[PDB]
Amino acid sequence: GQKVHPNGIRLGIVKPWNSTWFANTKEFADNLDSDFKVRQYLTKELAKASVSRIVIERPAKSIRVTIHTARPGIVIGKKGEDVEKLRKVVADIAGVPAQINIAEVRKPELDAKLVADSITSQLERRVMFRRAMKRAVQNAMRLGAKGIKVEVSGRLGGAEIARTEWYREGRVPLHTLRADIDYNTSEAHTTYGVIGVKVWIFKGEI
Amino acid sequence: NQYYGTGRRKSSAARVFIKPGNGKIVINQRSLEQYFGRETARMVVRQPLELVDMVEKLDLYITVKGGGISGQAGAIRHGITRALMEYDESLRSELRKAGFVTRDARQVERKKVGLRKARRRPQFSKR
Amino acid sequence: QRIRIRLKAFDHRLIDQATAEIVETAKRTGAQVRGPIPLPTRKERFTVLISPHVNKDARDQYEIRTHLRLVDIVEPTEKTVDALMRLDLAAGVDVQISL
Amino acid sequence: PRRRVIGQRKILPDPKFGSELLAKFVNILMVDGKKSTAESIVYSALETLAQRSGKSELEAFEVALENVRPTVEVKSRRVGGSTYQVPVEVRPVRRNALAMRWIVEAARKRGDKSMALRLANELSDAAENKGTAVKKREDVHRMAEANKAFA
Amino acid sequence: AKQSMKAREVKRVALADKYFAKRAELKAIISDVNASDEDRWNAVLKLQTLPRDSSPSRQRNRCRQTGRPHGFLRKFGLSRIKVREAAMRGEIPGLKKASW
Amino acid sequence: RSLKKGPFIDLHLLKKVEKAVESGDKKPLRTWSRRSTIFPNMIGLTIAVHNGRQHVPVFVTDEMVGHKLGEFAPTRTYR
Amino acid sequence: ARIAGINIPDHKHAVIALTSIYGVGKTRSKAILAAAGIAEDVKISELSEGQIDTLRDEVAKFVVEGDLRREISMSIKRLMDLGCYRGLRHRRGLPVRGQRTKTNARTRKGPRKP
RNA sequence: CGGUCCGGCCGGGAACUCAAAGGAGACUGCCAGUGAUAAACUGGAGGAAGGUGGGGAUGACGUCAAGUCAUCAUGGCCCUUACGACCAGGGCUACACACGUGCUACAAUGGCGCAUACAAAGAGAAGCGACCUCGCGAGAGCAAGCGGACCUCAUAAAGUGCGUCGUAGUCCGGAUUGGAGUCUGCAACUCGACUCCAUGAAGUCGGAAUCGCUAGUAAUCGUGGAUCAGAAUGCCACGGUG
Ligand SMILES: [Mg+2]
Ligand SMILES: [Mg+2]
Ligand SMILES: [Mg+2]
Ligand SMILES: [Mg+2]
Ligand SMILES: [Mg+2]
Ligand SMILES: [Mg+2]
Ligand SMILES: [Mg+2]
Ligand SMILES: [Mg+2]
Ligand SMILES: [Mg+2]
Repeated sequence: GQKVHPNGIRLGIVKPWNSTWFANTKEFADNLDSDFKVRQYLTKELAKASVSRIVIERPAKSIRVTIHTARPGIVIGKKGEDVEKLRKVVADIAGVPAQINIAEVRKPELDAKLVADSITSQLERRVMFRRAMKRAVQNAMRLGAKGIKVEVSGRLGGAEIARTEWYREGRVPLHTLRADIDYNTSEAHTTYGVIGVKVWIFKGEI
Repeated sequence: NQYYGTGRRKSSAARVFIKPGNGKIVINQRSLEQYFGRETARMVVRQPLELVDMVEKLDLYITVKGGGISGQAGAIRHGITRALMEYDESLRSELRKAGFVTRDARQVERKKVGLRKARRRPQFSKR
Repeated sequence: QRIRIRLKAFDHRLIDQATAEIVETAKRTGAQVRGPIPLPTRKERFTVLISPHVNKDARDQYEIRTHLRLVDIVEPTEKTVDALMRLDLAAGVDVQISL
Repeated sequence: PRRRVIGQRKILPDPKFGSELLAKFVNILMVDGKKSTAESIVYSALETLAQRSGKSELEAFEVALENVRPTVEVKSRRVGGSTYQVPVEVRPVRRNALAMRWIVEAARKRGDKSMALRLANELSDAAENKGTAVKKREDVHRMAEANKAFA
Repeated sequence: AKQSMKAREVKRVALADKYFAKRAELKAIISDVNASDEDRWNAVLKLQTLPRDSSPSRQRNRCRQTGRPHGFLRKFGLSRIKVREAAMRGEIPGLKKASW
Repeated sequence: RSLKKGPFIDLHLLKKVEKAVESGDKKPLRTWSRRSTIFPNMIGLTIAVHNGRQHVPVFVTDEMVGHKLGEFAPTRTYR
Repeated sequence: ARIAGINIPDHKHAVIALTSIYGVGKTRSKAILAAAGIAEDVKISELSEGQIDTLRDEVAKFVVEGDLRREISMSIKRLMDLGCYRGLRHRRGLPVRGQRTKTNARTRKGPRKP
């Protein structure tokens, strides 16, 4: 059947928001489009920079973007070389002054978005989907994941009839709200269509 | 010192104060007869003063907010009984038997998506 | 006279933790502190259709809880005013100063 | 009622005479969840019935109820494609519940000026056993004695 | 929606603040004052000569990313589909699946 | 139907009614303005009112004053 | 009883008895009895000929019965000769005010036929 | 309690109603019967709550090449001085009909007139808009408070008390149409809502057949909201009686 978003259902239980700011009905829409526009710029620019998560908070009349990345060195640059050029245009998009924070993603093979983006970038290089899935699973399980599940949908390997294939190793309790389930998506834009990647990583309870 | 007992049923909330002497009933600065236009709603507040004897033994200053006629009346019934145990505590046995100590947890069920009411489902058509 | 602080936040375990900071900072620097007064939460409910096309009964129901806190400080001591003004509070909490 | 073996809800007695059987009767008459206007029709019909029959408001109801009260009824059962009517002895609780239901339904089908008048004249017809309500017990009787072989 | 349909809305906004915000509002309140000019105003006639797209009522509320004219919510400025997509990623603050 | 505070008329059509009075009656007045209220200064003229495809010519009468020009130009073909 | 337009009002209450005339509803009947100085909850019995003619003179002010029927009919025919949308629908026996014709329009069309 | 313009309204009181953060509590735990001494069920005690206490959220592997290339994204195909683009007017609202979902009815458990008791949950600055005044009215003019447990939308209606109608196509029922208007909007002819006056269709309880609902449910009675310049009998939500 149809499943509930594992990140969405756990918001407030064991999962945090990607937008912490407060606003009234007046500027809630204006801030939400500004949030979309700032994420859009940074995902496009820091595509090779391995960006996993983007957190936006608005202290008074300012913007505080916290870029979660597996490669902070390429994001920061030569003694703030790349942070300064990003902050300069984030302040232009948002209107209010900008402050960018860089959070280091230690074990990226345990991050749903980075695992999904790795499978997506691999499928576009013409790698075998089964090899890409098995490697994603093995890498996660050997690094301490209590359980993992990776799903790839549509025209697999260039095939005419679309299939939905998945690998699962360990425990993946999607019904336990207490459970830490990191869920994310990624789309592989191949020469023969769009292949959707879905990754579930169980890290433990509480 | 005044003997107090809180009583509630549905969205109604009633506060009951007990002081000995006479058989007076004042609800929101009004009389028992002036507030309730139904005698069935008048008899339910008289119910705790049947098993536990009172004709002119004790007075009651009562105030109720929210709900409706039977809601407010039912809430006061629960309050008198709670103020009655506050005064003795040996009256618990008689009040349990009549079922006045129990808070009636029956609230109106929410309207659900896809349904015309709380449970009423829209008319089905095969073809 | 009296300084009225009105706190607004979508998260509850963030509003009363930022409120505790305001109450403590004021009562430590010697002021008369009324509250934390818990004012009613405005539950903005939203019902969106979960299917891109057709399927009218299938829906998603969400809410935005807007928690309210009222802190009234009676003594406007220079030791209290300056202590509260240079306080680092949570970025997701709105502070309304009423003179 | 396939697996779950439920009991029966014990309703509060009558606010006037303290009768549980009358509390069942007011609810049977009651429409659109209007209990206030429901007991108002039942008390006005009882006031006009006992006055025009020789008092005893509880007993005048009982005389009219004893004539409509059925002893046996048919139960629809399909065994081999064919639908057989099996005669079954009704329980004392349902005995009164069917008796009261036919009194209300026959008074509703009457052409009098008010429901307090329609009910009183139906309870008067039932006390002397010559109405639409006693005939519903009569048709239920002729149906039971006919299929007496499949008992 | 279409790029042309999105562009048509930018024009309807730019013309809404140019005229019917500081000029056409002045001649509409004038076409309501009973005390002054009951026949010789021409304000109803000069309102016509102003562009059509300048009226604020002629503007349609569309999903700020896709351009969807249906299923809109002013609170988020997005359509019900893109509201759900951002709500599940936690991109909408304080918004979570409610039950009561 | 509308507020008594001035009946409505299009300026491009109102100027066409003015030009037709002083210069004398011409051929049917080709106009798309169906929303305009008929004034007494129109009685006798031939206004070609659009229906969606062709311009329906309607001879203006005294009883036609107050009504809209689009009432005398059927929009939907039904046979 | 006999008032204005030949009709013979029943021996019911004054306000309901006056609604029998074509051109006088609930409001006109309440205003006619208020102007003539007569009660609304009084029957035709006790209402002498001196109280009847004062109501006849009162009701004579507004167009009623046959005089009103031709006035309604004249405005219907006016729209028809004009050639307007409003008139073309009184001529075709279909809803004039704008109501849907795809379904439910049986009051103006009349009962259906296969 | 002190003071009364008899209004929590003002000093005050933190008792209580309530508001909202944390915490306790219910587990067949106890007792008895049934049952393979088991599981479990039944009944009872205590308890605000008893056997997943009430309601929701939560929808396994998969099934129907089921729905959506018109939310968006997209392999391929097709148009590219046109299948693109701008504009006015029209159409999506047509009407011999048929089916599905609803609203309102057919009435005295009801219609009408006056008097009157009791809610819950929401919305609000390009906004909700009081009080006052004008109009029979929809509204209009003037103009406080309120970004809101403070102010406003907003009088809850069923119900109750009295009076009337008295089984009548009616003081039921409101369709349809005529006349005059109100507001929003550049603009209400096609094709808006609402008001005032008049009109007063069908319908007196629905064939074959068929649907919902097991308790604060059905039935009924009002209230709010999203979209929205304006446009709800739909939808989403709320309590009253029951
Ligand atoms: Mg596009
Ligand atoms: Mg619009
Ligand atoms: Mg009449
Ligand atoms: Mg709690
Ligand atoms: Mg579960
Ligand atoms: Mg198909
Ligand atoms: Mg299809
Ligand atoms: Mg009527
Ligand atoms: Mg069930």
